[PDB]
Amino acid sequence: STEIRKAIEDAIESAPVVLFMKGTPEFPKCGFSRATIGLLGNQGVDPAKFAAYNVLEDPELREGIKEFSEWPTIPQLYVNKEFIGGCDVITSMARSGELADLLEEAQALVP
Repeated sequence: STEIRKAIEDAIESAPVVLFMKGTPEFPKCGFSRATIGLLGNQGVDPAKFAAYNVLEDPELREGIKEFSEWPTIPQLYVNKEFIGGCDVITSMARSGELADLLEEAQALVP
């Protein structure tokens, strides 16, 4: 819908690093959403350059981001408006070091 597409665009432009997740950073849903929040914390992502949105109680946004990203699972990471991936990709990139490089180059890490 017009509203959902606008919502998604607004969400992804709201910060250099954006996470669609189950729960919130304060109350993250156990499982892959909480793990991914912790992973981003360990990476040193600057909270001032980060935004997260809870799809867990927002069925329209949940379905919307899955269609938009062409990816069916949550959480999903966007950096500078680009889809980076769901959890497997995020975690793999963290392990290999591509995530750190990406976040550094996006100037999204704490000083």
